[PDB]
Amino acid sequence: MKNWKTSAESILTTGPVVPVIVVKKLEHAVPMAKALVAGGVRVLEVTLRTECAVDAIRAIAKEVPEAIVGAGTVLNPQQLAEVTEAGAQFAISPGLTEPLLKAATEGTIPLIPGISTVSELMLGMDYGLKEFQFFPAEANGGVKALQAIAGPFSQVRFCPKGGISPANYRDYLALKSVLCIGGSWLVPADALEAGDYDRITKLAREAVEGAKL
Amino acid sequence: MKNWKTSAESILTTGPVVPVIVVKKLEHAVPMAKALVAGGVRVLEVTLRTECAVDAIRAIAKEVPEAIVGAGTVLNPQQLAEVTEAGAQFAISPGLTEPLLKAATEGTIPLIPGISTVSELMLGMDYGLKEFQFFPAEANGGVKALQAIAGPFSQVRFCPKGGISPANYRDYLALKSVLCIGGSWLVPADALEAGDYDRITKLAREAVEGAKL
Amino acid sequence: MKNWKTSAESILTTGPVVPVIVVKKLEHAVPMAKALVAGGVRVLEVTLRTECAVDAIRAIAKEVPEAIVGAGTVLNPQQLAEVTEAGAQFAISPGLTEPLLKAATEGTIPLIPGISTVSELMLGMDYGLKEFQFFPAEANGGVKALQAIAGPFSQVRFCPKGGISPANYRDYLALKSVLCIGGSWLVPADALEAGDYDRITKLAREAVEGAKL
Repeated sequence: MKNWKTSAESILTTGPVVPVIVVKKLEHAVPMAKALVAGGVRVLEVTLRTECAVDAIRAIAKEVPEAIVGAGTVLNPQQLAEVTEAGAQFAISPGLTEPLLKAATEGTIPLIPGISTVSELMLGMDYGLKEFQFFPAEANGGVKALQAIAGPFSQVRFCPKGGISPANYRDYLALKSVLCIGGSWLVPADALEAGDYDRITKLAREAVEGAKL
Repeated sequence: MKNWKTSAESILTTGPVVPVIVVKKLEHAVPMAKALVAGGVRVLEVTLRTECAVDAIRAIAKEVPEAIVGAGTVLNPQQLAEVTEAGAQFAISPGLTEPLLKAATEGTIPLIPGISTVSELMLGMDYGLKEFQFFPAEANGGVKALQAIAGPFSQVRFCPKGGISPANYRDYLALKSVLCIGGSWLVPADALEAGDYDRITKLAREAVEGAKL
Repeated sequence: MKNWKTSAESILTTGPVVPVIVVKKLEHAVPMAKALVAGGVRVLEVTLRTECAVDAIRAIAKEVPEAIVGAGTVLNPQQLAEVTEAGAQFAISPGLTEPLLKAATEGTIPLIPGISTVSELMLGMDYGLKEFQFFPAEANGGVKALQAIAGPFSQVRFCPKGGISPANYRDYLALKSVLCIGGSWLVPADALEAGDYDRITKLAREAVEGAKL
């Protein structure tokens, strides 16, 4: 997009795993982001599912500048403008809509919207997008489904998310159309609340390592 | 909606089961609605799949005022206006479209549209809807798929329909996002053909009973 | 459509099988189209997946009067206008979008767009379409899924495509809503190189024959 400083592609090629974080206790946002970076993971998706989500993005955005923090669960222009003002570097949505796609493309940060069908993908392509999230990965039919959908579009790249785990993520990563995946196991809600940051750094390290081949 | 007397939520919380009725002979509409009410089921979805569907709705509307009669298979604004004039108290559609979503929200009765993807759900939410039908439930990937889709939306409630039976409906009912399900087995075409209204009342009773827990 | 000379229905009732052709070398377009016609197959879908796809359509369109050549993989109005100018008699898309449906319906050739959900089908019906492609057939849940989706729409007809083979195509053809299927096995990428057009004609013959009942 003529309006995006950083491309959606760069966001997804930074690493094989994008942690989908849920922050309960704002106080744990920064130490958490640092634990992940120490583990090799710098692209963080902070989902708008808690009251402090936006503040978490703003905090991380300024105290851990080495991290590329973004917003998750962006459902409409209002939230897009909100996380953009808070310092998010990218936004991810479980699905797409014209209003959201129109705000995104006129906005200043890349949006990587999720799709389940070829039509939704084509709608997204109508606005010039090439990077999408495949959601809910598993529910949509996993790897075989994605291969069927991706088939006709060589230039399109995806970030599968939904029911993906250490047990299956290499299966998605092995696809040509897949740049990375969305994993929510790098930050257990328990370890977060418990301030157990070493657990988090270990998970990230292993995630990254287990991605090779 | 500022234009809806009764909410879509009330329609779905009335009972765990919503029978999806197909009427081929107008003469059986009233005696059928009464059989279901006698069995504990008062929310009836009369699908626009037969020539007498609308007349069936109008008849039930006055012959059985204890029943909340609605229309099913509403595909466009024309049919919405039609069943609304005939006395339908609610409308259900296998899918959604902006023309239909706009029409419904300006209209006077609640529309509970079906969705299969997050994008379709988000389009529906753009018009303020919170109650949707999950169709075709099974074909879309059943309970696991619905859980994936529902996940990001705590305030949204569904009414799964499509391939649901006595054998699996408690699985859907057990979900927090599910208020009720669409069942088409309460009115066996035959039973009706053989005017076994007692068969119908028995099925309804059992359906309701088998829903507890 | 008031603007379409030939209907989308005629395109699909011409034969039980519509070959989805991939042409890499323009020199094989005409001899190939003739091989298929000799085998009984006259409706050809030349997919826009190679540089010479459009030239192949133009060549066949003028060289082989006994066939009905169309374009496949049409993703937007630009390509629709392009294949229309090249002589395509119909266009097929893996999905649908309002820009494409609007351009198509204002255009002069029938578009048979693919769908996976009821909503996408309803969007297509909003523009007056009745013939659709079911894609990706298998990935969407095959015959059971299609039956679920087709159910509420008696007037709608489909052309399943995606994972369909000589092993399952009669299963789809057996459905009342199905007029024909998209098969990509009538033209082996190999048969083209060695220039074994007889192999192609044999496959077409067998395809047609194996469709009876």
